[PDB]
Amino acid sequence: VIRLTPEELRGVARQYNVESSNVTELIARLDQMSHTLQGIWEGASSEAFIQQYQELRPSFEKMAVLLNEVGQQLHNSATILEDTDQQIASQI
Amino acid sequence: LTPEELRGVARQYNVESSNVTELIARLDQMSHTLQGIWEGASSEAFIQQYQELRPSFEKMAVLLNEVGQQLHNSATILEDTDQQIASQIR
Repeated sequence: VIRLTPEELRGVARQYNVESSNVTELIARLDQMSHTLQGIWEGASSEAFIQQYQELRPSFEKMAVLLNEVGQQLHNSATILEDTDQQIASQI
Repeated sequence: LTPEELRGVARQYNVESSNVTELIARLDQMSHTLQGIWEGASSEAFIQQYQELRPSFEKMAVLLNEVGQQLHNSATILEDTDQQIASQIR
């Protein structure tokens, strides 16, 4: 089992915030790709993609919120852990 | 609109498709790591949200790949149809 450290937690917090950014960047790119697709195909092939895409998009925004909330709580926990460790270390 | 245009758009869709798969794989590992860091109801609620959203990500990667394949398909059809037409007229 791992004896956890504040740097481990901050490392993982940064991954969560990075992946949140990757999600919204991806959605932005797919939003524009949808417009491109609308111009290069006829209406029905385009309408087939858009309806499914727009059904899934809100779950990507939910993922981005989740990953940032996790990132934030991991940073909070890392500060708590550093403090806990320092309290113990100082005591004498 | 040219087969070249279509192929360029096709690969954008294929790139994003694999970006989504690759993201899911990173988040899967991260979720595992997170289970080792925390316990208690707040962490359980976070993990249950990730599990609830994950299926949407798998579906998106499938959707994007299909579009990419179809754009590739279109490009070829147009290229070959145009070549055949050029031939006819000559």
